[PDB]
Amino acid sequence: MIIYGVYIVSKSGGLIFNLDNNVPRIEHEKTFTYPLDLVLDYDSKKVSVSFNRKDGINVGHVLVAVNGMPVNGVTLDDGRDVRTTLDAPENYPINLKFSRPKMTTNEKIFLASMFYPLFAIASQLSPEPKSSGIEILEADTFTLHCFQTLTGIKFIIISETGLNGIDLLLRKVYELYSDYVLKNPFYSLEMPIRCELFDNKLQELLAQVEKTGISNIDK
Amino acid sequence: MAFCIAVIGKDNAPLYLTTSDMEQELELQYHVNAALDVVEEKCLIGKGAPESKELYLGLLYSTENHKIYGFVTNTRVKFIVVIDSSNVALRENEVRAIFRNLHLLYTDAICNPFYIPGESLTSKKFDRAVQKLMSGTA
Amino acid sequence: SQSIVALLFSEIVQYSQSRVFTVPELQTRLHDLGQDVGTRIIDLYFVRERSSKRETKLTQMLLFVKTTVWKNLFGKEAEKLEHANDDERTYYIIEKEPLVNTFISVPKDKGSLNCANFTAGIVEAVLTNCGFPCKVTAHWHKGTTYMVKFEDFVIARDKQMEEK
Amino acid sequence: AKKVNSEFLTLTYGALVTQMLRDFENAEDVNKQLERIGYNMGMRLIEDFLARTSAPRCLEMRETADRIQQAFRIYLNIQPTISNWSPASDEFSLVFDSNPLTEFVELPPDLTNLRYSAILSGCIRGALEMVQLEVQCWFVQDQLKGDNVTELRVKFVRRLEEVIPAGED
Amino acid sequence: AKKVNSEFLTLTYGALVTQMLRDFENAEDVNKQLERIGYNMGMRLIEDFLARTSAPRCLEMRETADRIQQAFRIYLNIQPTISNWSPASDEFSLVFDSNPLTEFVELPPDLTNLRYSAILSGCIRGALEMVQLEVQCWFVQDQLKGDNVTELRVKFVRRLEEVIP
Amino acid sequence: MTIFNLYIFDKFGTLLHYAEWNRTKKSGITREEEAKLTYGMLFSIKSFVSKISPHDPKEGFLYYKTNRYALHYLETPSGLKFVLNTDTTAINVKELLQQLYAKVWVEFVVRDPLWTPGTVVTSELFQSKLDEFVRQSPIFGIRNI
Amino acid sequence: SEEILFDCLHAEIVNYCLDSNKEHDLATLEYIGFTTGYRLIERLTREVSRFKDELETMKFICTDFWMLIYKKQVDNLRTNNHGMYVVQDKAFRFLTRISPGTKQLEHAPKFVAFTCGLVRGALSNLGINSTVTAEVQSIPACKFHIEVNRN
Amino acid sequence: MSTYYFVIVGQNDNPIYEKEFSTVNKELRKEDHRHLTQFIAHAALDLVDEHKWKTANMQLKSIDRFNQWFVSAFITASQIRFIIVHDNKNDEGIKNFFNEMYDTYIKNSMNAFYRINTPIKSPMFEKKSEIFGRKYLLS
Repeated sequence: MIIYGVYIVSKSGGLIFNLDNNVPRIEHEKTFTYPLDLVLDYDSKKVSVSFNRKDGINVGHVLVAVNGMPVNGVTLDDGRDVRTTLDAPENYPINLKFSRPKMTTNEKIFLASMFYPLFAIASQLSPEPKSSGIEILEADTFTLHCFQTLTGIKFIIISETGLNGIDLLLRKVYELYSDYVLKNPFYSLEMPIRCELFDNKLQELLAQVEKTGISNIDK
Repeated sequence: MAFCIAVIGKDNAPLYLTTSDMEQELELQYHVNAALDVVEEKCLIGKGAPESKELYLGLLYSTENHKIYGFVTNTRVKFIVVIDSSNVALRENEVRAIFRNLHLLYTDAICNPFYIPGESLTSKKFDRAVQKLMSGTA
Repeated sequence: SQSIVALLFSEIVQYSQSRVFTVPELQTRLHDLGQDVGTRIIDLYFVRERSSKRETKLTQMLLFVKTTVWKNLFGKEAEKLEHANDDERTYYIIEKEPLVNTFISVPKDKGSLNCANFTAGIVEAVLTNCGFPCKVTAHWHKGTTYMVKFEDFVIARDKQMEEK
Repeated sequence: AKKVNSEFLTLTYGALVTQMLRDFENAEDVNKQLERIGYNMGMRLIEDFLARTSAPRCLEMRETADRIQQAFRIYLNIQPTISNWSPASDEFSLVFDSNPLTEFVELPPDLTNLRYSAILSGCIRGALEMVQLEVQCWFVQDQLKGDNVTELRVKFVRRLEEVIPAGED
Repeated sequence: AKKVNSEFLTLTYGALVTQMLRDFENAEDVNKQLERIGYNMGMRLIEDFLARTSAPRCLEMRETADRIQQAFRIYLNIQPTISNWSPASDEFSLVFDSNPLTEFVELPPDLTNLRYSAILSGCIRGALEMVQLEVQCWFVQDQLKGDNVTELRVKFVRRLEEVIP
Repeated sequence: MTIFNLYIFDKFGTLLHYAEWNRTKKSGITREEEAKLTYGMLFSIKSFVSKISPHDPKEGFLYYKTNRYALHYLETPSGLKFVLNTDTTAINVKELLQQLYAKVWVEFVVRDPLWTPGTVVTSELFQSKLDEFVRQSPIFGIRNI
Repeated sequence: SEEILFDCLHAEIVNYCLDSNKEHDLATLEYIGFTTGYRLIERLTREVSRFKDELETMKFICTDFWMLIYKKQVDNLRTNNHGMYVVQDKAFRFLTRISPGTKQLEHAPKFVAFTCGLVRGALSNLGINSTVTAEVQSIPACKFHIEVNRN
Repeated sequence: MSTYYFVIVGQNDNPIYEKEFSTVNKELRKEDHRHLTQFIAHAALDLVDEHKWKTANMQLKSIDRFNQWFVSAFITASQIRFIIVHDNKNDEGIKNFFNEMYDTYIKNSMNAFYRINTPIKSPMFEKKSEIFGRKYLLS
């Protein structure tokens, strides 16, 4: 039932609200020896690995900290760069932190931006006539459920993949939406909704659904 | 126990080494041993020397200290070893096994793409194949 | 509905936030609206829900008008009443329920004060129309709380009729 | 449950109207101003009435008509009564016997050119526009003007929401 | 009868090698033909190998080694044993006691530079680039050229990536 | 009420073939640009998940759904892509597409000498065999996991 | 599934044909291949005694060789009096993968050479001789038209 | 007969309205009655304020009796001073008459357009008052 994240977007498709329910990325450390079978590749502010995803270090695991010292985009905290640090041998044997890039907020904005067309262009040239767009997009280790307001706003959340009974939960987040837009209808789509009162009401909906009850519509 | 090995083509002989178990065949009948084979195909051939069977020839041809045991394939190849022992305690069963082995070694020399069929057996490998045959069953 | 009133009140606040420039005068405008409400509700409920009989004495009228107004407004009387010795003029009436949160509330950066003052305005109307001119402040202390500064002639008057 | 008393909503509406009469001298301005605030009401009223019930979008006008009468009976607790269709069935009339907003208030004779309860027409407008649906609504008869009961018009000139929820935007 | 259904293949291969070798005098020219023809063949074969073994895709050279030696098991009925890893895990070695595709093709043809397993090298590379793995391939040891074990070598050169959507 | 259609795309993103049975919404776009659009969209979704994944997406994308039809996706590690349209609700079809790949395509395409690599298949046997393998279970509906 | 190698390899041979000769394909494939099959044919129905010569219709031996390689049986076997004759086969494996529509006909001589180039026997119709032309009208239906090396 | 005089006083002591029913004659002297009893209402107010601080009764039937001018007080929750002044007594009429005055006053006080302490010109209220006077005072 655990929800990885919750989201809502506007007629613009802009990400209006992106509360995340605290789902951390995996981490790995191991006392690295002479040049590592991890195939380290520099790609544009990413210091990652392209191959040999061993020991639970995925390919996408971006270098996060070096020898305890943090590493920043391409170089490190102290001014050393990943390349100079790495290819110098006698530093080894050493520890390297690695994990996946928690996409900084702006990147999440970009992600929602690029996704919106897929919603609006979910093969509008469908087989089935006078069709309707996307609503449910299952994926590897998450599943996306969206609730169109049937006119206007989109309601997408990110849940545990193997689950049902979430579209009613979307209806209830729609109810929370109504509750908040009662606040100031001038406080409209144009500005994003960051009003901590409604937001902790949402996190209480989260609190209820973390516990067993998703039956017992109580929010 | 001289096994004058002799594969024959359609008519001519691709490989006919002169070897046995111990060392080379001194006796100077070689070219005229092939002539023994030719007098085979002159009088002993009958209507029989070529057949369409994996050919058991228990002594198609015999003489003193020299006993020919034959074999023929559908490809008209003549396979012949000679029992050059007036008698030794070896019975035709291992001779059949030997023509099995010789069949297989010859046809695995045949397995070469480079070696054109009907030519002198170049393979020192098929050599050592025949050589182990002789060193074993002579 | 609940939510229709919340919406109409959001349009209240927004109309103020439009043709009002700064926050304290916006609270003043809310207070004016509250006076408008009280000015007629008190005379209404003299009869129907207040035993049809007038009541003059201070604390009794305070508490009973509190309750009757809340029953015919939301049906929920204020949760407690404090009257403070250290300033006999200083009384506090405190209700954990804000009228505002029918729509859950405003930005928490620009406007420290909210509808709390508009309810305080209705309070001021009823007090001053009963015979109790007073100034009321809304504070975000222990939830929606209020404080009342009665009238001096009134404060002497009841201080005198503390006996009969 | 609505958890609130009809008179309190009426007093808030009277506070608005009186405050408009004060702040702005003319009835036409205060009326257009309130119609704007009601337009902005509708942008939340219609989504609420959808959160209470995901009604069908539209196959016909009277389907929207009884949807909105349902909504009117929801928040105002008062059952309306649709009537007076077009020959083309496109436009209808809406009946309120007594609006908590409209009632408990009569009008000083100076304000005849004022259309008082027009906040509802604004509500309908904005409600139909957030639902991407183009309609014209004005109170052809109002309880205050001497009309028996408030009567509206609902002129659905054209469409803005398509059959697929992609729509034009 | 029928110990080996496809002993036919090795004789066909011997025919092709001698046909080219007659056509093109140089061992080098036929080396390129063998490499490219292995390329096309491995492109044909990798999709079937992934229809049967139904591998996810290779993101790690230990996985690549297991996959390809499994393909050898299932295609040429041979059991290459992975060995001699790179410190960087790029190189590994495939131990063929009997190159299956040769049964005394010729031990001396009097021709060094004529490498037989180039067909395998082409197949392995073309297969790999179907699955987005540009790895070079060569042969550290080869029985025919005088060795006792024929040993293919591959070293991870580059991780190809799909681009241009 | 058989399947709507079925798509193929190489690891270079080129439409190999499109077979239609029951698609009805008559396309305003000529099919080739549509196939390009769909391949780009699917690539976008791959990037979409590969960024916003909580953990390793081992097989990544699976499929998407509408209220009134549905679609499913299959990924081939060589980079070929499989897409078909189905109804919303019946047994899963991820396995059915795996089977169609491992049998029909690997047989009646790559084992065809007269299909040059990386082009449009135009085999009447591959066409008719696709027709029959679809006619195997002309089942419409997915509810895929 | 060992066939896939040979299907692909013969396919790529169908691909490249350099203009010097049509069929650069020499028959050593055929020669060494029948010798191999006959290593597996270490027994065929010919009597133990050498004189009584029985000939095995290479038609039948062709049936068996297909079962050893082509795996599917030769069907319609029409034969003139002398060494000239033919096989009519409804299905041919390499042309099973091509569209049955009679549109791709040229690819046969690579097919028909493979049934040539098998050493002869002295007694005719003994089972091994080969010199063969093909006339594939329908795609799956190869038509290997036989001509003995003799008359 | 009895003379008839009603007065309405705002919180800020504003005389909101006054109503008459007496048989019409010597209108100047009836205006003299009006101002006579309005200043009487001022003094009677200065009295009835502490009188209401004493008793929160429904209605203060008597506040002063000028021996020809009679002061009857029905003060409201909003402290709206109401007085009937008459040369003759009729208690039963006046008690529920001030009651019904208060009632129709509530009715016409609800309208948002009225603001505290403001004269109200609604002739509907005039005829409501007249009907009450014909009911509880006049015959």
